[PDB]
Amino acid sequence: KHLPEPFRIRVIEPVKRTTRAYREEAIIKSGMNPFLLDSEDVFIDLLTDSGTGAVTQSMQAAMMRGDEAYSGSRSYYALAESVKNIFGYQYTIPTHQGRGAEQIYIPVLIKKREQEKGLDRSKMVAFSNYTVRNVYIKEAFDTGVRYDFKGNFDLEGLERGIEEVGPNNVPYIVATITSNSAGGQPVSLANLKAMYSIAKKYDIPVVMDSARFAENAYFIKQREAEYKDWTIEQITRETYKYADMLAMSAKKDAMVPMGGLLCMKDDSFFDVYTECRTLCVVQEGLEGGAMERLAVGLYDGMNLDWLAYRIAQVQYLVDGLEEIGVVCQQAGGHAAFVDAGKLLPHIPADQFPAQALACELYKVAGIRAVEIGSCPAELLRLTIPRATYTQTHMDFIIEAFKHVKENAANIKGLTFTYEPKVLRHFTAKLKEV
Amino acid sequence: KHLPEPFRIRVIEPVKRTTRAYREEAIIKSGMNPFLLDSEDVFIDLLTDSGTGAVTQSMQAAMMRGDEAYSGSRSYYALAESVKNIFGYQYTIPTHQGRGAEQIYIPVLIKKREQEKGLDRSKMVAFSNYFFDTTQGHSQINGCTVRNVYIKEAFDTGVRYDFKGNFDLEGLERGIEEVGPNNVPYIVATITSNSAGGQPVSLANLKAMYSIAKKYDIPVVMDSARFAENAYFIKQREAEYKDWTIEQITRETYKYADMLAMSAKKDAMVPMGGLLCMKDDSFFDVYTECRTLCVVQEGFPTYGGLEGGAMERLAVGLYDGMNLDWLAYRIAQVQYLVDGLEEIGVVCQQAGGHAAFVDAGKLLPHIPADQFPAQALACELYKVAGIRAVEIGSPAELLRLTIPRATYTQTHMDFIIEAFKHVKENAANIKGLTF
Amino acid sequence: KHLPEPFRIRVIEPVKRTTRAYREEAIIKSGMNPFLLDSEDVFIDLLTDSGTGAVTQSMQAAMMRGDEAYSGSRSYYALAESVKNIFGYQYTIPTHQGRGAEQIYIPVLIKKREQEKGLDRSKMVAFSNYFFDTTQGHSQINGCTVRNVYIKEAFDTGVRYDFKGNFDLEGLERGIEEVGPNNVPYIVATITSNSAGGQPVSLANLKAMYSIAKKYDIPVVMDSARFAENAYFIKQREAEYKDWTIEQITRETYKYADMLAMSAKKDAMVPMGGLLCMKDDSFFDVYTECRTLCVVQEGFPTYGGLEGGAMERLAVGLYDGMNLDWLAYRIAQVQYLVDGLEEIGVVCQQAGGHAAFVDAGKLLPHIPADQFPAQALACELYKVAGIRAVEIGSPAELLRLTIPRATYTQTHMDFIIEAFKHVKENAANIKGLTF
Amino acid sequence: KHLPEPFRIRVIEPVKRTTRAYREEAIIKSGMNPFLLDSEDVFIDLLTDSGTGAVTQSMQAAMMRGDEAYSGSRSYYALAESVKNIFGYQYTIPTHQGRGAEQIYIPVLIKKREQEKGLDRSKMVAFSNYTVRNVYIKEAFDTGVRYDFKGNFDLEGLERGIEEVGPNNVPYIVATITSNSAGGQPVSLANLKAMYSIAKKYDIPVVMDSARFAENAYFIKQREAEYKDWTIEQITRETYKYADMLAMSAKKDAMVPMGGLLCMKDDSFFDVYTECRTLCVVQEGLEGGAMERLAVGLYDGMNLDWLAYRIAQVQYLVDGLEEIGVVCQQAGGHAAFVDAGKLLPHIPADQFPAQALACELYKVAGIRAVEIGSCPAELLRLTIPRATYTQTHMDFIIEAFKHVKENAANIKGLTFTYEPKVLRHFTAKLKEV
Repeated sequence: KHLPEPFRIRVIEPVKRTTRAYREEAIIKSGMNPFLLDSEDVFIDLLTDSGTGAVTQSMQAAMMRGDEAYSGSRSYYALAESVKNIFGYQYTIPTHQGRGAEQIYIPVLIKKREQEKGLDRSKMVAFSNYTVRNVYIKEAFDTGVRYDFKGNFDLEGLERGIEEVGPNNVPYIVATITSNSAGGQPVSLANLKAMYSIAKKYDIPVVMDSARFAENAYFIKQREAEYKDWTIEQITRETYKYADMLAMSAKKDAMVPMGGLLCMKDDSFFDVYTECRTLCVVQEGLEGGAMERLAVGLYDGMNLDWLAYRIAQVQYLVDGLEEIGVVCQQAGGHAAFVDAGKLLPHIPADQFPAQALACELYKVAGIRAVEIGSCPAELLRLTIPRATYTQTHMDFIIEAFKHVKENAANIKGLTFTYEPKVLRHFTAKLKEV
Repeated sequence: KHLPEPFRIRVIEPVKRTTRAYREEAIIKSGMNPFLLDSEDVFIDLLTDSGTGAVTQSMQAAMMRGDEAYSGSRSYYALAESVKNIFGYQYTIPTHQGRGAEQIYIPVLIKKREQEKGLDRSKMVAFSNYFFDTTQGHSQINGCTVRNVYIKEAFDTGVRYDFKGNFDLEGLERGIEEVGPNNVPYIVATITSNSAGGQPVSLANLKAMYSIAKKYDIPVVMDSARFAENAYFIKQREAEYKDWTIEQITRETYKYADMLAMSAKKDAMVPMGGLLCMKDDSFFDVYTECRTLCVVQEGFPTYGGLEGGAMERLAVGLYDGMNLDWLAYRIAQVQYLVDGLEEIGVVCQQAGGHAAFVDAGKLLPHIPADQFPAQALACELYKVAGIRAVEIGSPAELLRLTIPRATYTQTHMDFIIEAFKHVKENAANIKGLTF
Repeated sequence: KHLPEPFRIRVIEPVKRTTRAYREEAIIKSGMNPFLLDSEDVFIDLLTDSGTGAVTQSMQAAMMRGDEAYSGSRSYYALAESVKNIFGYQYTIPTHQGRGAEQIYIPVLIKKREQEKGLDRSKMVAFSNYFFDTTQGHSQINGCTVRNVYIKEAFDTGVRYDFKGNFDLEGLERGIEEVGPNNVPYIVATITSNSAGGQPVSLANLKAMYSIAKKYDIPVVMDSARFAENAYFIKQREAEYKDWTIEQITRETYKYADMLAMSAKKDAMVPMGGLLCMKDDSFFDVYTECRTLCVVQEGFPTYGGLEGGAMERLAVGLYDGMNLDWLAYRIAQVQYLVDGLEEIGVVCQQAGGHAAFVDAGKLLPHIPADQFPAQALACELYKVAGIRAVEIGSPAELLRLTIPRATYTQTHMDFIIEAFKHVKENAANIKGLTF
Repeated sequence: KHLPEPFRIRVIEPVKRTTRAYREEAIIKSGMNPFLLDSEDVFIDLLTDSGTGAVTQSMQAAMMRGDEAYSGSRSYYALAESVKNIFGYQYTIPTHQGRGAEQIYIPVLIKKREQEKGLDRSKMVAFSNYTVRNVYIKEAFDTGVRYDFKGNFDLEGLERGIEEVGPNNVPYIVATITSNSAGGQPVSLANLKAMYSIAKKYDIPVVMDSARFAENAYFIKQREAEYKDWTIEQITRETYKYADMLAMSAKKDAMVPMGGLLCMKDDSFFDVYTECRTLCVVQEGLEGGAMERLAVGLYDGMNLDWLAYRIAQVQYLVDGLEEIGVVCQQAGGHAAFVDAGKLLPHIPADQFPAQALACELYKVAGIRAVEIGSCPAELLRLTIPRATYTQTHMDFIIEAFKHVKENAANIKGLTFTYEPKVLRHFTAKLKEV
């Protein structure tokens, strides 16, 4: 069941209404790739939830108070300072997105090692619950074994892959939270701890990748026995003792439209922080009010009632769709991968099911989701933008997904009428087979 | 069936949780009276729909372009500018809210007649298909009393009549000679009408009344707080206009008054502001005098006590507030709540545009009007759910669920029906009160 | 010497240029009266300092955290919350602006005495070291007249006396028996005083008067629109307090009244809002009745017609408005304008906190009060410079340059002195008027 | 003379006041590199004017209307659409700063040529009024020959350097506006035209680099005979016919705190635009309200009265300082390079004059500017943040610069107490000699 929203709506952005008549000129002119579709034509946009969700009034006021100093920025203090209280790292380097924080730490952490341990470039390899090589447990992808912390570190797997390497050629460990395998599964503190030690020994750096830190917190609280009674920050603080440094995209749990963070725990890492400052000068990051905001989203992203709500309703949508037996090739907190061949068995791989599915939803409700499938299987993917849509929204979606599945029969398929050299799915244009 | 929100949500105000215990401490504290309950103790505050719901991005950006000149503010123009298009009136005085309009225009209109028609101070009576607290309080409190001329068919929770709050044209007709037209200083027309639980008025009905008014020639002040919900009802219900747009209907609608006085806190969806406007030169005279008064009361008529940004905003509210889809959603929802409530068997007045009314005593009947059956329901509701409702009373004193725009979802809706359920099945262990 | 602005500028409202020609069309149009000049025709609008100057980032962010509950809004608390700290009063009614406070509190205070002291309706008189338009208009317009008890030394543009707008303690003393203390319903204390051209009042002077008031025991309402500029003057001038902070002085200051009524449009630097407050339980009685009235006039005392965001903002205005540096700059500047004006030889009243006054007739003397020498200066100023000034008059009717906070720079300052120069040397080819 | 501001101030950010007492703990703890100084301690920050100036109320409202679509973003339309009306290019690709737009076009334009003309990588070279090689006229750096359009293209110089190369190894021409040599000098339309033709022939791409497009407009209007009577957009439109594509940092003339732009004129370049979309997917860019804003700053940046004002007062500051004979090693619209050895003759190169100068200003007024000098000469540099400070501000500065020049005698010098491996000036800490 869907929980009632633990807030009041104060500011809304209008969406017009669409006769299926109209919704077709549209998808036609889109040339059947909904990406290439005007929003403002999309009724319910499901294309992604990365900073496309709502904000709190404090977040808004925050944006009014930017001090746009280009140094010693009192705003920057605030941002880095809420980082110290929330995560207790003292080394905040605002980036402007997630992708930011990586483009900076990869090349440094590599070099730190290539030097004081003498790593070998062409035979180097990084590890991760989710080149990296992903060391996740066996339950991981077993939709239909209820394991509570599904994206944990395979401690042993990792152990092995380290010397299988061995220590001098692993620059770091990323520990994504929540883990990003299988539409987003939690990682336990006990596991987090565990894994961290497996690094202390071979002395490797541990980079906590936390776009969904708040959610992961909640799962630990909902589920790890011995925490059931810690608050979200309490959890989160403790959590962060098991990494040296954190790299996040604020556009998720932090609740802001723009923003990235790359930060460091203590001066045992000031050494590194020093070199990212050096690197960051040539590239990447942010408006002063941006910082004031993110400084707040950080605390706002963690309110319990909210996360409970947020996760509630992602859940609710999925329960909603199994109830009408729509196949999901995985379901979690990040996304929802409906399976399209199953929902649409009589349309081949080179006729494209996902696009086709995508367009129908579109015609029928005006939902915009996304062929993520091409070759393993053909998936069409859902995500939900925080504090943006309702249960009625969810209902409309679900229901729309019925009508699809009933006309599953005379819904057609697609064959290229233009396709660019790389990344076909972003601007290709299709027709049926 | 709840309609899905015709909009994405953009900015929310998060709200604290609660302990049943605490809540009790709270209501006990409130004078046993949810009304004086504090904002952060309530979880769904249905106290009133007046300036409490959401605004549009455009609305809010608008609030950053205030021109704050004390006199002849660009913003004042922008607002008059839109009053002309939306309603077609040419004389636009901004007041800070409806009470403003009203403390200004009654006494103005009361002197118009005391002279050119020699009206009798102590024998005077003003008419309306209803009057708000403010309207009659400010008319009782000025010397002149009102009498309502609603239809027989009015609050009858049995028959479902499409325009449930029209003017009784005849009961009005009568009332006019019955008091000597020299002495009706003005007729107020409320749209939608407040005390029907929010019931429509017909264009046709409007026409007809306007005729009687041009007849003894009496000012007609459209009271306009929910002008948009009214217009919608027409579009869905009055035969001729099924095909027009909302402004379109609005516009027609607004031919039948020499002036409008209005609270922008409801339909126009500003947190603050009201309008006092006149239609054409046949009234510039009045405008002139109103303008005079306004200084003294709200301040200079370039602001009538609005800041620049507020004018800017209302100037866009007035638009946004008419958007079709939106009111279809807004109304739907009030509606979906009422249906939700019939099915658990709670007798409530017809779906108006904005609130929902509840037969107090029936849901709990073994309570007599000595101990009050309206209030304890409030208290209870809150006690149990963290809902705040209140009882402004209307035969039978009863319970009102006014409903802030764009603020709560189907789910909040469902959570309220719910509490009425929990409440039903404890009517047995449930008491009465004297505050 | 202009002090440099103690702040970076963050958000500006760009302003249209002008053709001398057009400007003339414009003033001719205005009724020959700059006042009704339109906002975008003016280039430096000195019409009044009331809600027209700048706000702080904090102020403005604040406006995004409104809680908009009709009753018991978190924001209402935040605001009362800061009234307590800043002034130490415990009874905080928000009105939408000073007129509000005043339409509420006069009549309230007028019944206090009509009963417990049996005051005589028709024989009643209220006292003050001055009264604004609104204050006396709302007291003339309520039955009770005022008399001002300013000092001999008051408007004398010759002597420079540090606290130029004190109470004549004795001229007051006298006036009280002279009218029978049963009949003074209240004394209003203005700080700074408006009609001195903005002149300070002394803490000492305040004390002394408060004594006389506790004596015949009469309510003292501090009228508080420029309470901060007042406090500063003291800090720079009253001997004992040279060392304290502004709140510090404020606080002391505010012991000597049983209540304050206030317009936040000036010193507290909100675009909109006013306060009506009482100090301690010795008055909760009053508060109680004021609260009653407010409904009828501004609306429910959790907002007194303010939106949530406005409460939030003023709640931070009240602070920001006392910042030292700021008022040092604010005042400096008014000052630097006056000096600028003496040196081209224009006789103007002492530097008050906020405006600048001008001997009308002197700068142009071969104009007699038949043709008006105040107005044509206005017109001219504007005609020539795109300045708008106005003449609210004060012996001799004269010209006022009130000056919006944080809005115009030294340069704008210089550009105004300038026009007075251009204007001087054309007094020869310059005329008089009858509108 | 300083012109009065053609606006009203509405929103101010507070700055506290500082006893020189206090201003010293400060610069000390800064370790004598003012960069490392808390703003909020700086009275008048002169560190830079890149998006650290003010905005219009329309700019502010604009930021309230972001539609934060992750595609077909109605906001994006607005931004790209004001770009079409202002510059008439149809290919807007918002970046998130100036530096953005380059990191994208360099590598593409190189490749466009390396292929359809067959450029040679190690012997390739780009040209510019200001590797590139700068082809500016002889007057350029002659402080004290009043030439009105000082940063123009040396047509002949360029001519030569092209074949001296020849055409196949010049990927493009950048044409910075205003040109960035010698603290910012204009470029004439006639010159712009001229130069463009010198590319049409060898068919080279012309990339208009326009962080200060509005100012440059004004100079042309103030100065090119035959335009004296065109408006700023009129000028600007015409201007842009002489490039194929434009790369700007909105943080200057566009008047926003965040933002970049990379855009293209017509489909003769759609070809290229296509590949930058490809490249841009892996990296770089912006909040929806950001776009709404910049869409407005674009028009706002151009109001005449304003630019006149803005340039006025930059001028005024300089006239102000020659009047007290402070030596500027160059003066223009971008910055102001005071000469420090001249102002401070009795302090050597390895004792550092600029830092020393920087600190004194600081102690005396609380001005923060910047040693740009190390070896040619030792400069300390000023810039002014738009619509932020006043004339009184300027006066305070100027005057402060007197007191400096009178105690020119017992003002000391500096010698390293820590210096990092690269970019010493950003975090080094100094002491006197």
